[PDB]
Amino acid sequence: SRKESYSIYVYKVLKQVHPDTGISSKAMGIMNSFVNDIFERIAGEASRLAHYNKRSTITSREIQTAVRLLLPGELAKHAVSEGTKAVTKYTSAK
Amino acid sequence: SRKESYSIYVYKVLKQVHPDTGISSKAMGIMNSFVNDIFERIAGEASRLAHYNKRSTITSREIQTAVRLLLPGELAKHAVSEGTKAVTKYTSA
Amino acid sequence: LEQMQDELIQQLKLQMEESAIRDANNIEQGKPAIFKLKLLPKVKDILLRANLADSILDNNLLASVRLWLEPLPDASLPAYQIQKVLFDAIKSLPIKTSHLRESGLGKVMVFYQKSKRVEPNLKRTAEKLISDWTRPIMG
Amino acid sequence: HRYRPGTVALREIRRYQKSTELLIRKLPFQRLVREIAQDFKTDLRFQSAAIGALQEASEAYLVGLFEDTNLCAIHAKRVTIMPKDIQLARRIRGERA
Amino acid sequence: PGTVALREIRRYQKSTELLIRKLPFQRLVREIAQDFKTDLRFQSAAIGALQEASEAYLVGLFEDTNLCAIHAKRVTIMPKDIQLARRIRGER
Amino acid sequence: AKTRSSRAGLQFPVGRVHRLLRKGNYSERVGAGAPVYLAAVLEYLTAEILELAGNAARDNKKTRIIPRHLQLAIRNDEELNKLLGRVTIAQGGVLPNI
Amino acid sequence: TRSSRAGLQFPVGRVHRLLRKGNYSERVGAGAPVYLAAVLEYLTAEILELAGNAARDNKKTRIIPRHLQLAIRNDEELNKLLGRVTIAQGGVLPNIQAVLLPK
Amino acid sequence: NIQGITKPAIRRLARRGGVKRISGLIYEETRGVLKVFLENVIRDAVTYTEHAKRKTVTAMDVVYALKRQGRTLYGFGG
DNA sequence: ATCAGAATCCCGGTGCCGAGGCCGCTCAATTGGTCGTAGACAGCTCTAGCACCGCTTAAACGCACGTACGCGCTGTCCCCCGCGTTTTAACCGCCAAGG
DNA sequence: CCTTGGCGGTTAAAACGCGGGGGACAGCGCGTACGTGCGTTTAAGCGGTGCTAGAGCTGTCTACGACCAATTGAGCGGCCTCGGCACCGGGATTCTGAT
Repeated sequence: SRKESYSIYVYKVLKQVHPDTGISSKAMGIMNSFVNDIFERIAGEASRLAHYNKRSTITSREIQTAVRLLLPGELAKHAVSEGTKAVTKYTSAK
Repeated sequence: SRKESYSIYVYKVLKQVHPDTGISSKAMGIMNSFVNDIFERIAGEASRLAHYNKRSTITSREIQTAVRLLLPGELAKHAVSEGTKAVTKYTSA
Repeated sequence: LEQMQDELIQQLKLQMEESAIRDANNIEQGKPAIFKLKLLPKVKDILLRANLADSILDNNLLASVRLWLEPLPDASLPAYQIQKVLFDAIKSLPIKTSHLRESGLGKVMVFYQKSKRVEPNLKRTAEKLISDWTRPIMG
Repeated sequence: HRYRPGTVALREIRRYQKSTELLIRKLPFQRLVREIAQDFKTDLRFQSAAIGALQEASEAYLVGLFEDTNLCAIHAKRVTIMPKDIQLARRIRGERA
Repeated sequence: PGTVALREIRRYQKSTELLIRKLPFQRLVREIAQDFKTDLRFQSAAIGALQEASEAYLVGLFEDTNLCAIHAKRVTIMPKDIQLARRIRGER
Repeated sequence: AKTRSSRAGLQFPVGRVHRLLRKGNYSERVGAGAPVYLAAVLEYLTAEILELAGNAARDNKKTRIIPRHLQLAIRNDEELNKLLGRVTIAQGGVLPNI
Repeated sequence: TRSSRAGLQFPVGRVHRLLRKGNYSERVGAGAPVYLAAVLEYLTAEILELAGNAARDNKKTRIIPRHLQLAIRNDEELNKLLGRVTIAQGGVLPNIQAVLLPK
Repeated sequence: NIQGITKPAIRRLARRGGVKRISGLIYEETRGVLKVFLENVIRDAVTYTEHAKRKTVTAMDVVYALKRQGRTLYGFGG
């Protein structure tokens, strides 16, 4: 049973922010559940927005405005900054 | 533009239930909002079940168990009975 | 406790399917079917454990059981040990209509009942099991 | 000797807001769950993780409810929580009609 | 003292008409909307829906406040009852 | 019986519900009796609500149903109010409760 | 890989496949999964930063659920975001009311 | 089996909730509230299990039933 | 205020078992190319939203006045806390009476 | 002599009785803040007319994403070993209530 998770990515992020810190398995499970939850919230908001605006496509505009709707002010601002930065860096190259 | 609403169907149901009663326009707006809301709830829960069980089809079982989850006891029992009766008679016919 | 049993039973299912494929290829390559015999002891030990029956039914291992019971395209029946062990396991577990629908073992059971190369004792057991499984449908 | 009533109470409060271990015994909760479940469908199993999750959720719910009850009791200028406090908290939450 | 208040309670519970004046409410809504994007237009039904939601919300909040005030063995609602109600509701 | 509503003895539109279920992005496939079942449930629920709304409008000696009577019907029914506890009704007022 | 092109560590292909197989829209643009992966990576980085701080505060080198609960309930924005979730083995914050304290 | 929730356990739960003094009827009140909560949650979980046709209620059934109520739980496979 | 003495934090040495790292592989993401349409863009209509102005009058308001209710203080007691004693029921060993 | 069914053990919170203190609750008294009434100012509301931004619609045209197909490496599973931490007894604080 080759079932997917986010454990390795969470571990990589942890070592990127905190090098000398580990994580238990139960906390890795909780972080995976957290990631899945936030994904589900954002995708549901994006879907509802797309259906409101009569569009067949989920683009980065829907994702950005769902982020704005969901997260609080400073958190949403930083997240939008990060997302825009990443999108421009990915688009500038190829 | 032809806008879609459940107004004529609510008139039909009302005359079936109360032949000598009428509905205001605002009460019909409320009823339309209610019908749309219930449809949205049921379809979303059916989709959630289908994804939970790795299914790509909404069959009457998913709708039945959605009604079981959403409605309270007696309401669920009567609505399940009504739906099964209607589905049985539509299949038979 | 029980999530772990489901994972182990799924691993057993994968091993059984792989062994069946390997034995079919070996027969197609002119070699006897040995992998099923090799896996038979572990499958027997797992099936004899009663408390794992619920997890077996939750993983639908009866599909792989039917796959093993399905005669190979060379019109050669499986080894008598495999048939006997699988029949004993089928008797030992509470098979309901839903499980049969998931697995579709009734077709293979009817084939075993109708066939004549099958052992007469297995024929009688197949008739008994088919009657028992038809019992709940009619009442 | 003897402590003032409420000193061991505060010691216990400090001790239990520090730990995270489940405060209900496992077998009684399992028996209660099976007793309740037996009224909807006979011969059900539960996974051990299903009982563990239920116990975690039930204790978290009860602790939040006890916090609201404590808030209500302090609002009434008292220290002892009472059934009317629980009923008021559950009504204000929107749980009892 | 306390009879005309009950009569007014009865009167206002028999009715459905909105209690906040419509134009002051419109001005308040525009003033609040002036922060998020300059020079916005509003549908009339938007302001009507906002007023209905606001009055329903406030009536529910006053119900909870009355419950708390009665709990404290009082009859007068005080700001700490509102604060307790918003705390228990989970409001920030 | 041409319309699918007639073949099921319903008043709600089976075809429109089918179109909305398909052109709504809910699942890859849709059954044949799911629209029928859902239309039956919706019609039953609307009849349930309209009965009590008619009762309330007849208790107020009124021939037309207004939002007040819908509010009364919902907030007076234990099961409907539990279903619709987080729903605001426009011009519905409140329940006399002293 | 598409994660490298965007300078990311989270997967772009996996997220695109999950959006594709989740019955969300008829088609999915190419800038949505990158943006969403960036948001998720930012949020997990914030969570893990505060949880590592909380675990060092307790002088531990490995994050347990208790530190996640403390980091969540101690940050105003996160605690508002995760307002309805309960964390198994997370406990509660130490909080004793003013009037209950002894005299 | 509802008497298995003893008085000390309710006392412990109230102490972790910061409660200093406890009435005598709080125990029965809490037992009733817990019974109602568990009844609803297990009913939803068994509904899910009936849809799945499984011989066990799984942890997924409980997690989805809590997500249904709004009591999202992390750390059990969600 | 001072004190003994219950509770607690603390220190350190000892075990362990789970986190972390590392090999093998397979499947899914990535590259390549092909098509069809969803949506961007422009241009056009005309509704309704803003804007103002005049006139009316019920509502708001400022104010006065009084009392009832909230809050502080006293008293009573009784029922929780803190504590020791007794209990119990999961599962066990040694035992007596009849075949 | 043996199998048979039976009575007495041990044991870890929990069940229980108890003292007694302090806290819930009741009563009382008073002062002010809120309700009630009245005369006065305000602007909401009602109605009217005007102007036009912008929303809703339509038609075009293309780049973007869906789809196949081939390909390879990242991420999975297995499995390994070390140290972070749990546990305990000793040492040492530090609060509690009593004096």
